[PDB]
Amino acid sequence: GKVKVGVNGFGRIGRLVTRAAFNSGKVDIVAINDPFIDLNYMVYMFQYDSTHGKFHGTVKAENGKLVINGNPITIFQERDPSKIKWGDAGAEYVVESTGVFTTMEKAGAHLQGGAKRVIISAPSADAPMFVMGVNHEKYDNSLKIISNASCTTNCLAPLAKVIHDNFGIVEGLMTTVHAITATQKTVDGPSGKLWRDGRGALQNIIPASTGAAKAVGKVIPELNGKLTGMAFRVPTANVSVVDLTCRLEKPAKYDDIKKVVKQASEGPLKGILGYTEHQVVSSDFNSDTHSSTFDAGAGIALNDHFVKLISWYDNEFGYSNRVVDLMAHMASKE
Amino acid sequence: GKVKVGVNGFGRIGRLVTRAAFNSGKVDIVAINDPFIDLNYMVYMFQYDSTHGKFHGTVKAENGKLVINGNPITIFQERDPSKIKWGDAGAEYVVESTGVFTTMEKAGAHLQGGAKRVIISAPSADAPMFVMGVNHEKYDNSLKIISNASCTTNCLAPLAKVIHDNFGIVEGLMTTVHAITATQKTVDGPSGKLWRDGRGALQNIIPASTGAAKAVGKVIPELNGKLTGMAFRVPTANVSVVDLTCRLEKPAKYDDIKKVVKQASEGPLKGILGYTEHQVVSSDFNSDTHSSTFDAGAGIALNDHFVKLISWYDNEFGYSNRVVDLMAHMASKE
Amino acid sequence: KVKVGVNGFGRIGRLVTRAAFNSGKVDIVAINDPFIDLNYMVYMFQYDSTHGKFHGTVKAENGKLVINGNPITIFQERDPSKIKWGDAGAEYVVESTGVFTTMEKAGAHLQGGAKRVIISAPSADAPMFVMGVNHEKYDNSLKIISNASCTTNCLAPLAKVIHDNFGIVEGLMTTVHAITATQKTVDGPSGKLWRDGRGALQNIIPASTGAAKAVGKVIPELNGKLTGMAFRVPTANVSVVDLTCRLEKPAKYDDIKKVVKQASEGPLKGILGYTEHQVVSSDFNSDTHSSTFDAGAGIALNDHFVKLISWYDNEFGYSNRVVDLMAHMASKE
Amino acid sequence: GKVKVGVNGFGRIGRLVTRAAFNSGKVDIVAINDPFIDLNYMVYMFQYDSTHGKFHGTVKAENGKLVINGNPITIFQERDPSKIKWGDAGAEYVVESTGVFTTMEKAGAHLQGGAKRVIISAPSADAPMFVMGVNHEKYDNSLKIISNASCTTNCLAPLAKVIHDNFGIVEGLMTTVHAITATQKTVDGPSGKLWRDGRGALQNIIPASTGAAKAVGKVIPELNGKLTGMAFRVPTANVSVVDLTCRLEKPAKYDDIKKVVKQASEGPLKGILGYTEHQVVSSDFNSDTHSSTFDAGAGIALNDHFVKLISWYDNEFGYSNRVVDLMAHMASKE
Repeated sequence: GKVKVGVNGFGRIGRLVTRAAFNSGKVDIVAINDPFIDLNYMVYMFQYDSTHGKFHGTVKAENGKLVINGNPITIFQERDPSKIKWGDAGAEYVVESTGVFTTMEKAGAHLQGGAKRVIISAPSADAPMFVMGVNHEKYDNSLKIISNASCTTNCLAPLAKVIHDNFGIVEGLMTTVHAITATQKTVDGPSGKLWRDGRGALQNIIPASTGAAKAVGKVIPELNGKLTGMAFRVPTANVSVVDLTCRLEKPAKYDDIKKVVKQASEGPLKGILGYTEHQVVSSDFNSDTHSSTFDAGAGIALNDHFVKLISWYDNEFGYSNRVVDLMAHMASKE
Repeated sequence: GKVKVGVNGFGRIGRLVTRAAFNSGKVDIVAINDPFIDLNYMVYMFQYDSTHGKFHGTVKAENGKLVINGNPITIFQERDPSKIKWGDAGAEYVVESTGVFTTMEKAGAHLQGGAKRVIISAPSADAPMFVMGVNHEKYDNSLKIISNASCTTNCLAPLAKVIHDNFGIVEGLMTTVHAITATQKTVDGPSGKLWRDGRGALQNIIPASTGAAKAVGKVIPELNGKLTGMAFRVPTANVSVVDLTCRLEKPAKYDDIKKVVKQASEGPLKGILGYTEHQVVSSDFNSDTHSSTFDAGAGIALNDHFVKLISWYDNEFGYSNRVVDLMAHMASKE
Repeated sequence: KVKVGVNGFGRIGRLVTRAAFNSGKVDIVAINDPFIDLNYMVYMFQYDSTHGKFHGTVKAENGKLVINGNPITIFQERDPSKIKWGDAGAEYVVESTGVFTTMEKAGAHLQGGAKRVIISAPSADAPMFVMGVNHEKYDNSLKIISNASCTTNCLAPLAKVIHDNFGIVEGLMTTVHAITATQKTVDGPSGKLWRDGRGALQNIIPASTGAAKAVGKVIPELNGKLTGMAFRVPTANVSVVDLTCRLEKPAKYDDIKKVVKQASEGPLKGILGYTEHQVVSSDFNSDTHSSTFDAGAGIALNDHFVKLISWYDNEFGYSNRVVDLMAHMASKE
Repeated sequence: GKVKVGVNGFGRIGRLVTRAAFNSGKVDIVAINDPFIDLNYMVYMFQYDSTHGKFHGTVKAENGKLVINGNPITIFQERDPSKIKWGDAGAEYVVESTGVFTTMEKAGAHLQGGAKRVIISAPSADAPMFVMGVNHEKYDNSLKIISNASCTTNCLAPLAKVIHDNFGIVEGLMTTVHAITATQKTVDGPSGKLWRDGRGALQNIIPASTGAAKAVGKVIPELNGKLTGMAFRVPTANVSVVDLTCRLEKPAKYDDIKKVVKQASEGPLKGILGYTEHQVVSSDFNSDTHSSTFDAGAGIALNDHFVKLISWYDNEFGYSNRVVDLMAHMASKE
């Protein structure tokens, strides 16, 4: 009944998509490929997690397989994705989570080994991009290689959809205050392509470029060219926040914005877009599976046409659960 | 001789204004009041600083006085500011740095003990407010009680002045990503008036309200009612950044904004407004005495009339040096 | 079963309340805190940066704090002798403010109708207990007792097993401790303990602690044989003890592992844990053990001189031991 | 200040040895090899430092050379250390700072390119190991490949020397509470050989093995087999502390220990072993060039034969200055 899934890469996204699949029970993980992490080490990395705690259940290495809650998973150690025998392991969909095979040409290598569909758990320069709750109904059975966009695009797009649908976004500029990530360094070190990103992550607020706001214009075509932004990386291990400053076409009193976001969080976007009026801080969203949670108290309006809206996101758990939800949606359309 | 100064409070601002006074030599500190920090403890707190390093000169306790670089300072321990005998110590100007006597009525208590003028090192609901380089020439000898605004207003106002003078700010919304402060808590604790501020400072990104952007409209009267904003407190010990999203009246290409800001930093705002095109991060501004440093590479434009401008500020050292600069300017007008 | 009142809604008071609402060992019926009003108590109990959102419901209703539908009377008294514990029905009181730790000061709660007081901190003169080590020495004549500190509850179960099997001739302890509420975010005033005022995020801070000396009161045979100190480091929770000790009988490191594992699997089950996994501090977040021996982290110089490592969630282990001590006291009435 | 030096690796040790060489003027850096960091990036990494601040001087790229304070430095980009043309660049001594060529066989590759002597800025399994102030007089001109031990061994050995010389160490066990390092990860990531070291550095206290205490037994042969220990990595960017628990041969009152350590710090170990009775914390040692600073107030004695001694070390700046001091000592004996 559940679609069988293969995961390429056991980095942060790969492990948390695997954890979301077992926690939610929406899909069945049957294979994992990682050429640099051996089976005994995969048991340790999956079982203990500094951010989300110990896995609830059992994890062990048995007969060359990773056995999670009694379910044996085939382990591959291939550097070339076209050589992974996904079909022999029974993996129908493959989550491409390494971050280095994000074009349709590179991600398509998984079809050579027998996968039926590939979900890139990152932005893609050319694959169709989806955000659950915003454009997932535009998915169709002819699309064999798709992208789930980024964690930041999944936070901004549901909020931008509600605001644009009700008031019309003339233009917007976004800032994301983002938790540290695996690409950063503990102390000042080499990052040849992005010099600021090499600076010590524990000591600094680091400005960074991000295509997340521009990507919202691809998922919501009416907002193409109307949004852009940037990021600041700060020394917190997890949970990030979006700050969208936008100009509205129709007048919107701040209480009217709260009303429409609250009603959207209770209907078609339930579990995707959250809403709170509580005095929350980032740790209150630790392991929260929403893509975006509107913080009513934190935002501020200058006038009825110019406002700053705040939305929280667990950049690890929200996104990993959306990858699983996208695959469950795809399976329902077969 | 140089103006003789009394400092009320030996907290973070009081100690760093004392440090800036002795390092710049622009004024002479002759008295310090603090009811909770005794003399031997003041020596220790002034000598060692986790953020700015050990004091460059000498500091010791001798015959009941705090002696800095051979200069003896009378120490008072009064809870009620109207009882501090400033005149008996020779203090002419008093820096009111406790944060709890910020109205002209409360700060005016220092005139009862013999002070001639009082400088509130914080925003005031009613005192005239100044930002060096923006409106300090509006100071006159009839003003006995004034405010130096906040560190954040001193960062935003010089940048907003240059942008408004050249292109005209129709409206703007600001976010400041701010380093932790003394009012925050190490672990979740009580903060009855501001619940989010009680949450653990090391673990969280904390939204906070700030009147800094609205205060720029008092310092630059043409911007009254055209700016507002909010803050996020993040776990860094020092150095903060302003993110101003504004709508411009005249078209401004991003290279034209860079040209205008660079010219201001090299001329009338030299030492107040800095400019950089380097790949900087927050630690690069540790102990930097500018009020604001425009980060050309970090900002982003959506179009010629809607842009996001970034400016760094050492929230401790920039502001403490501006308090001394303001007092030196006031003394020159006597 | 026993009805309890909590004095103070700081970190220990809230987490003792949270632990009490994880089982039915005790029932919280009253809370006193003159500085935190009812609506703020709802917020502070509901959201916790370290241990996550409370799993149940929490709301203010008719002037009472209602947790999982169970109402609690709220008092706002600065003087402990004035709290009306008896009128609320509180038989035992957890004295968690940290400022009424002598038997004279903690005894003020008996004036309001409480039968027994449990000081959730070390006391200069009250009998001190550590569950699993000397709780069987508790007697119905003791109306005011102390549950020692989180650090003493980590060291004492391990020191008991080591001393029982090999004999501790002498020991020196270091605890690498997570930040606490008494610390400061940036360099600020701490008149009595100057190093503790220095910015907690920026520094490793040495600190004095009577925890190792207190083990000698809990285990009388170790009186005068242990002392130590602490380093506060910038982590929000979870701490570790490092006990360097000289043993009377020779003990190979595998023999130490065997006796600690045996104690964890039987008589000290749920109090002293044992692991051979490649653990780090976050692996003990919200772990309710008092002490978890880290077999891989320790090191022996020889059969008589070793360094033993044990982890403790300084918030959750201790708060659960306060509740366990009260359940034990109730079984003895 | 006359031996010409080549530096292999421009990681944190390589950059800080280069900074110490120009700050002290004791040696002349003439060449640097790093195959992954190009010239323009070396300028940036050397100029800005999150921990120690901006370089005091000038640094530019000119005609393919890195020019520091007007001194041109030849830049090599060789992966194979036997192919670096040290002799052609005039480099007489080579600092091997990559951490991957620490045996005499591997470090000996620099002799193929014309270097006369090699100093491994890390522990070596077989090279002679030195600690300035403890055994540097045992260096002789027949030793072409030597090691300067580790930052932790340089902290413990000067203190252990004074304690052993005066009271005799029967046995000792050390714990070092260590700042984070470049080998750690920002979030839980792969560290196949040392699993605990892959866990998120910002979130955890991490136990780690270290041969530093055992290495003191090689630098002070009388202590061979009498010391061992372990480490805890904690989330601070720099500055570490040693905690030595030792049993003494002769009785020693804690005041006698303070007296002999203070005397050593004022005489033969001046600049190597420091001494303080102040209420210090780790940030008070930021950029401190001592190898070890005894903290009199932090330690504790159980009795006259069993004590815990505490000593601070700036793990970056102390050690980098000792590498330069060792090379200036070797140059003086040529």
